[PDB]
Amino acid sequence: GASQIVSALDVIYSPKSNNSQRQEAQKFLDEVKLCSESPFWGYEIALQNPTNSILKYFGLGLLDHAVKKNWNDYDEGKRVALRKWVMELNFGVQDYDTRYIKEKLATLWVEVAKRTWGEALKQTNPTEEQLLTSWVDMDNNLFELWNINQSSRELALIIFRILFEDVFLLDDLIVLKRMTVIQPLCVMIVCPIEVFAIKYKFSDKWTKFKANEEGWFSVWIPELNNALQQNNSEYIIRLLETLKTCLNWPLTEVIVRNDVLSSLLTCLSSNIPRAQSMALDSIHILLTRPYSNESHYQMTIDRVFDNMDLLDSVYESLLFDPTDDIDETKYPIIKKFVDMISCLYVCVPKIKETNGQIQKYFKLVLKTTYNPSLIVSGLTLDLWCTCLRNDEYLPKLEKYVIPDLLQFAADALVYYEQIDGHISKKFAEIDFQSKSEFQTFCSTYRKRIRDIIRLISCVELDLTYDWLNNRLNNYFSSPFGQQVLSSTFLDHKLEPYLGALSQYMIVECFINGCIRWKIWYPTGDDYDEKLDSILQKLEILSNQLIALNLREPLLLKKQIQNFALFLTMLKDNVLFTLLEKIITSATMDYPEINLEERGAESDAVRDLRYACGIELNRMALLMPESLKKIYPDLESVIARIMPNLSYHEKISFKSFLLIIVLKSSLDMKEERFAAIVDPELLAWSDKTTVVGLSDLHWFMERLGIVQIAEYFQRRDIDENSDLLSIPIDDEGKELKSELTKRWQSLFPVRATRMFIHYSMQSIKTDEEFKMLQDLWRPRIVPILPYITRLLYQLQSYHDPDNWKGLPTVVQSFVKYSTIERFKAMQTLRDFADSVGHIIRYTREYTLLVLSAISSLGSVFYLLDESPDLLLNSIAIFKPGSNEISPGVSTHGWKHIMNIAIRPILKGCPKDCLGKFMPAFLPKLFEILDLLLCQKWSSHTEEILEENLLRQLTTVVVRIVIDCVGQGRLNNHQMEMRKIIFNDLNTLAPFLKLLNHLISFKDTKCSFNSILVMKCCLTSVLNNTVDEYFTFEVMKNLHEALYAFTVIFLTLCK
Amino acid sequence: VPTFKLVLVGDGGTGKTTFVKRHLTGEFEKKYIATIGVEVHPLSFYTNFGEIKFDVWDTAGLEKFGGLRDGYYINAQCAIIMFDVTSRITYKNVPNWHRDLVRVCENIPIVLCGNKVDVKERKVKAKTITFHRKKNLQYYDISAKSNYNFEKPFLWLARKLAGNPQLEFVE
Ligand SMILES: Nc1nc2c(ncn2[C@@H]2O[C@H](COP(=O)(O)OP(=O)(O)OP(=O)(O)O)[C@@H](O)[C@H]2O)c(=O)[nH]1
Ligand SMILES: [Mg+2]
Repeated sequence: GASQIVSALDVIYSPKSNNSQRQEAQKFLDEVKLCSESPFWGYEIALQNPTNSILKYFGLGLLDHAVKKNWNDYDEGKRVALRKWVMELNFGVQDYDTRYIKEKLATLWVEVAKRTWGEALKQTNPTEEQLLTSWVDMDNNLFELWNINQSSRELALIIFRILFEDVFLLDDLIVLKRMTVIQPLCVMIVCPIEVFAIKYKFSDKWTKFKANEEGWFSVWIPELNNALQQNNSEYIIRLLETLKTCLNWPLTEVIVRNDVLSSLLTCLSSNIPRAQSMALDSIHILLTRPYSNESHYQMTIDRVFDNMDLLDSVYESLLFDPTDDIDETKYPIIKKFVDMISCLYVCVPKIKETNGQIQKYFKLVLKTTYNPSLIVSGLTLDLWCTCLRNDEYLPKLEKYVIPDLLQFAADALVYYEQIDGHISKKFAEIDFQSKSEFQTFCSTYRKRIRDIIRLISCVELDLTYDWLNNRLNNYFSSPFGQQVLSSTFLDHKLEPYLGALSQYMIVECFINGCIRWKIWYPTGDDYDEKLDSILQKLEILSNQLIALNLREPLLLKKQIQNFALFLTMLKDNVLFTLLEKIITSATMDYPEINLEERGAESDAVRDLRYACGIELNRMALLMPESLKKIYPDLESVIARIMPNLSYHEKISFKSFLLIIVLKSSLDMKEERFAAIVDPELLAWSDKTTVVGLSDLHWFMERLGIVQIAEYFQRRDIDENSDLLSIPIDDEGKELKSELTKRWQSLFPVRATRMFIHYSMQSIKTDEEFKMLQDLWRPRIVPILPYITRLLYQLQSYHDPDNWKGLPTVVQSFVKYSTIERFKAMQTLRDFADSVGHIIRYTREYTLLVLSAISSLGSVFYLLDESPDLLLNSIAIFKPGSNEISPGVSTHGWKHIMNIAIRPILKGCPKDCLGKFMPAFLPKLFEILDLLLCQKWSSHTEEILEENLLRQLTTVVVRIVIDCVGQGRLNNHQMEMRKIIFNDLNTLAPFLKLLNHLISFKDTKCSFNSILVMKCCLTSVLNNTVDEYFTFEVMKNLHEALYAFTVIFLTLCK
Repeated sequence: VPTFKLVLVGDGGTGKTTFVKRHLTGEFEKKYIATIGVEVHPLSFYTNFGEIKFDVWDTAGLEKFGGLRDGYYINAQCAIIMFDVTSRITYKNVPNWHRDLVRVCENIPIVLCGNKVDVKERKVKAKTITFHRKKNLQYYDISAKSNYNFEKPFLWLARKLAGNPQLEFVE
């Protein structure tokens, strides 16, 4: 009895029922759904229980299950009966049927249609019965449904919506099997028969499936127009919902004949927000759809562009005040609208501007660009960039919009995420999940704004130059400008600094635009004097900026970085007048602050000087020849600046001089090179250091741990006390500074690295390379043993067994100094962390020095002691316990292998490769094998340690693949493979290392090692190697299985 | 006090029943148990504007077991479309769930939730979640195993239903 079904449904939908009795009722209803005659019960329920919506929906659900899961099982009679039932239920729709009931009825109708409609057309002259089974009346039935009552009209609209969605917009499996007969039928029903005949030549068997001769579009559009005039909001929304699905695919002739776009524009000007959203989606679809005939496309775009006043009015209507609370009913519509507008610019070249259509369009786009939201503006920034970079548009923009777009882009280049209460934040809480996304988007937005300004400067250089001069003059007269000029340090989180920085980024964009102009201009005869004018204007601008005597270090850094761009272009004579100002302004002293106390001000000054050095060196590399003209004046200037410049920067400027001396074709290179370099490398050969390096205790003393012990004694520090609770004092700060200053110059690793790196940074000819090798060999070869000794000491430092000889007072301090983890110090714990930082920094620079020495080629590799010196320093063995370099961080090994060993291997010359690799690789592979075996033996902070171990393993894998490649090769790998495989002494530890890699827990490392083996098996077997391989590889072990099988089959042969 | 029927829907095995459990009790379930039919769980939240109740319908996400697959959405007043970033299939079915959902209830607020964000091996990425940007759905990365965004969906739905963006939860 149906009453059981009603009771079960009440149990399920009753809030008070517990989930167990819900399960009971649900099991009963599933059995009912699975019963025979289920569709008939569903039809009976739906027809007899019109008042109870839940029960009727359940009956329709039974019918839907029938048609959607049992259509194949039913014979013809059942299928036709199902169709009759669905049609009868649809025709019986009434005003009391809820919306979801109408949706379900439409779904049933569409399902039956998809599975039966027009299947007979695949045959020639189908019989009348074949027409009946194929549902020849469907169009006629729908036309009947359309006229029954208003509810049936809405139902027909839903049927069309679902039908077209499934047939065209979605990947419906049932349609994929019938596209060739469904889609033409849809096109037939919507389009008039005459229009249809043009594209399709099919015979009379088709036309019998059409009842409305003119097609449905002749019905929907008059209905939509008549609803709009009557302001029937609901009916308009439904009609647009149906229409939005059937504008893409149908023949264009019907769209033009009915003047659909006129109706869509009328909807868009209607105050109904749903109608506006649907109409915008529809217009975008209508613009982007594929057009077979271009006359219709021309008519469409002309219609859109002739109604730019209407679109402007619509946009004005959508706008709202976001200060209090953004309106979420209209904000999505604004985003959609502005998205549509941004896609029209591709149509501009095809528009015949009879009444200023293009002007109005571009002004509208600009108006939408001023939108408070950053997403809305970001929609149009790409349009602006693309329009600026295509020479077709530039006449139009120039006459219309460029002078205003420039002003916008200039005013929109601010830091939104840091301004308090900025109007853009209101929308950020809606459009973005978290402040991270908002900041990333703001960065992208400002990038695109800078591109806009750069291109506007490139295209409209004179206009932008006048505008820029006016802007800067007006700014540095404003009170904020005066504060910036009349102050030495600014809170770089507050209005004055941010405003000044925006001005300097605008200046940078102008300079980048001026640079691009050199490439963009068509190099006519007029080019020379134009470029001369640009250079003069840049010179005047630079002199204007210098005259401000800006001192704020962090803004002065940007000013220096901007001036660096000028000199890419400026003439040789003015080059000095600018470089002298750069050097003498970046390296000014700041009495207001005591440097090296690590305060924000000191850090800002240090960054300023470091950036100045970097820019000078970069420039010297880029144009060494130009600087030759003025080189002595630069020598004089830098000598003038040296006294107040710290060592860490004395080096950075001496390297600049060195670059000029070497790569500028300046005469008498050797003596200048000596004068620049020898005073700096001298510290290596100091006899107290040469002797000192051979003792670890002396190394600790120089590091200052003895002085740390004295300091702890004078403060009565208990070695067991928690250092984190003890604060630093004046003596502590002074000792820290003294130690770091003495250490830095005791081991001039940075000076060596800089000089070698920049010396070899670029070479034109092998003759120049030989000249550099001759210059460096006398100075490096005597020093390499000491660099390796330094690295040796830094390695043995981390071993707890070594500092056991130091005073007990400092044991905890040293132990903390070796901590690995990833601001001014305040506690002895921070002091120990800083000492650890000193040690680690020296280690990194020693590795970089060793890597750089490798670039000298024959000078380093061809030596006999290079491999032993390099290996003995890194791998510190201990008698008894055979662990290598005890106590050194896994991150430490990662850095060692990544910076020193891998580049040294990669950088081996092939004429020297004969001597080096046979002596280097054996011990290298042995060390790697022992290392990774020891670390993996031990296998949140623990997860981070495991990740570091996996990183180290990947680095070793990278080294191995560099050595012998993976399963094509290049000259390096081919050459090395000869050494690896010919030398059994190399091969044995190599195979051990490979096997250990294969069996390690990391998936990527093991898989890549397996590929290496797959690429290596055929060569190694080609005696002792054979047996060792067989035994160990087999007992150790998806191409891994393939390699295992190959090994078995080969060795067992 | 007001009671809002919420229907929780999403591809099977995406963590729908774990999420409502976590809100019921602070625990967490390791097992994947296929929910059969629907589980009805009355949730409640306390806010600066009193108390609200979500009568959450936790629907089954598997074709085999969905009893009244879409009959549960009847009279719904909000919904959450749940998918897990760990498998792209569950996200690819989001539009299908949205069709099934809006088809029965038109204008209800709907929240799109990416579950299992705690695991670093997310296969769905920000460049693919633009489905919500397209359907005007509110999106949240969440995890039943981590509370960092475990309350955002219900907060947003409470704001939408109560018509009061200033509503906020307290405990
Ligand atoms: N990684 C991760 N896994 C989760 C999280 N939440 C739930 N899970 C997993 O999801 C499974 C729980 O299964 P269910 O919650 O029943 O899956 P469902 O989405 O409810 O799908 P149905 O059971 O078919 O209704 C457990 O195995 C959990 O490990 C999460 O936040 N992060
Ligand atoms: Mg579940």
